Amino acid sequence: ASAYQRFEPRAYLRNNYAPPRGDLCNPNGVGPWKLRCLAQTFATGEVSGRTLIDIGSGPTVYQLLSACSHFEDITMTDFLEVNRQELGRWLQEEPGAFNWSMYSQHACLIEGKGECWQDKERQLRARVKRVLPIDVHQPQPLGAGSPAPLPADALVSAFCLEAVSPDLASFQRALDHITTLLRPGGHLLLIGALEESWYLAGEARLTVVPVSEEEVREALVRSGYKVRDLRTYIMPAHLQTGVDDVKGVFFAWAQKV
Amino acid sequence: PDSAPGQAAVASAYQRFEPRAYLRNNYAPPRGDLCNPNGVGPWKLRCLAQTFATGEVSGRTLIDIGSGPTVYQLLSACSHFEDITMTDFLEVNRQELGRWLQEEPGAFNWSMYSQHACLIEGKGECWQDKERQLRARVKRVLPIDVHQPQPLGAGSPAPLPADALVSAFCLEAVSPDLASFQRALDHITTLLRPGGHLLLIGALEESWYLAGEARLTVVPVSEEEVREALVRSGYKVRDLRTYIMPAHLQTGVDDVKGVFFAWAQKVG
Ligand SMILES: Nc1ncnc2c1ncn2[C@@H]1O[C@H](CSCC[C@H](N)C(=O)O)[C@@H](O)[C@H]1O
Ligand SMILES: Nc1ncnc2c1ncn2[C@@H]1O[C@H](CSCC[C@H](N)C(=O)O)[C@@H](O)[C@H]1O
Ligand SMILES: Nc1ccc2ncccc2c1
Ligand SMILES: Nc1ccc2ncccc2c1
Repeated sequence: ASAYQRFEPRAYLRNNYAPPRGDLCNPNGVGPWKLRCLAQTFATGEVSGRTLIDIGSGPTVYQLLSACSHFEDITMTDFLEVNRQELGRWLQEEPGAFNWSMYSQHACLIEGKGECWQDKERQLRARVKRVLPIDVHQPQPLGAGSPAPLPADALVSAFCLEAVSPDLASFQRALDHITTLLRPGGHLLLIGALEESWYLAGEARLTVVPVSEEEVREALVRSGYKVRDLRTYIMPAHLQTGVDDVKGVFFAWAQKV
Repeated sequence: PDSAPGQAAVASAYQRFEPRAYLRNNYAPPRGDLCNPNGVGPWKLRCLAQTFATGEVSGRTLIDIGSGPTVYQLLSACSHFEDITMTDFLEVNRQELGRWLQEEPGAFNWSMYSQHACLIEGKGECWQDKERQLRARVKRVLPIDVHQPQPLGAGSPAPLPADALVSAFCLEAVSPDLASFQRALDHITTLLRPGGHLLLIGALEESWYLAGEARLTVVPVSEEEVREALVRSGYKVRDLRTYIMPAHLQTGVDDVKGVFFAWAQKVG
């Protein structure tokens, strides 16, 4: 765990969200795939409500671009202060903010509603009410008197759980922990690395539990979800860059029962 | 009577035309605000996009008539033509384009327009790809004078005759009056092959617009005057639509009351 105290936000953003993995121009890349999964799911009109919490946001906002038009109250979270500050810099249009515009643009493209990317960002910035500390290893990840409206109508979490868990069972428990934040009948969108064991964030080398699609499925079932959808993206050779050993990416749409 | 005097006045007036001020006036916000779907920028792009989306306007060669310092008018066109000719009377506009072609930072930024075009064409094309393709398909930037019987001159570089023409806010902006406008339409029609297409966009009932120090005189035209001229020139009008300029978009940079878009096909 303590490895996360060397985690450099800018290095992680560079490693994953700048070219080559950050090139959205190629439709077969991982960036467009992730956005596509997010957009298609909300376009169904079945993931809706008032409040949403993003679990382990890190310094990234892309995972909420499509979500933001279905939820008026959004809570972003991370274990690290540096990440929350990086988020704050973008949410407040402060200096040095990461440029997410290509992603906003592509979400607008994919969604096909004719929306300009600036409106999309305006709405996202406006519906994120708070950026809060969080530790999924804790039975109450948000703590006791959290400002976050609970229970949430929906959850999003991308590349958090497996990346904070030494093994399957720890992964399963963290899942159990965040699931308590979710209202019954609510929805979870879970995104994560498949069969990954490490990734780099500057000086930080993080351990990851290698999970499979079937393991992810079973974990959700054991937690009280019906899996509405689970798709896999296989990482092409050209996006295997030395920043990690991720083999593929899973997308899960789960509904708490 | 005789065309020299007015054409002389026009040529004289454009010696003061400032591309940057014009770019700022029409293509930066508020008129350059692509977020409001009711705005004129989105309408113009939408007219182009929808027309090319029919699949009915295709071929090898396209000529843009009176390009000025702008490229937006070719964003949807560029996927349908291998060879694109851009053109203008003023060297300064041609250099402006040269600055965009070379992908210089000093160039005017059209990326909002590229993105919006990508957005409305609905193929999930990224804007850098659209731009890269426009830059590849523009084979030449030429001097042009629409008042000349041979607008491009004698033995021009352009592959003649073209399969399609585009022209935005040129003819009316350089014609002291209607007969001048008609003659200009007639002159550019000689560049188009029979059965070919002209996409014509322009200001309605405009008598002046500003380009820095230069204050240019425009012949005020109606939709019906536009239609008749096209018929008069040997076209069938396939589409003619009108945008009424919203009050909030009348900014003192001109007295334009509306914009027209004509899709016309040359009889032959
Ligand atoms: N014990 C813990 N509980 C909850 N989140 C944690 C955690 N330890 C580390 N994290 C956060 O988990 C994130 C993994 S990477 C950020 C993923 C981001 N959501 C995106 O989609 O790319 C990091 O931000 C990290 O700081
Ligand atoms: N005699 C002439 N023949 C052809 N084009 C001319 C001309 N005199 C001026 N022009 C060009 O007509 C343009 C009018 S402004 C329109 C520019 C651009 N097509 C747009 O859509 O914004 C200017 O670029 C001007 O220099
Ligand atoms: N460790 C990570 C985090 C995010 C990713 N997104 C796409 C592909 C691989 C990824 C690895
Ligand atoms: N003189 C001009 C040139 C371009 C325009 N585009 C939209 C509206 C008015 C316009 C006037």
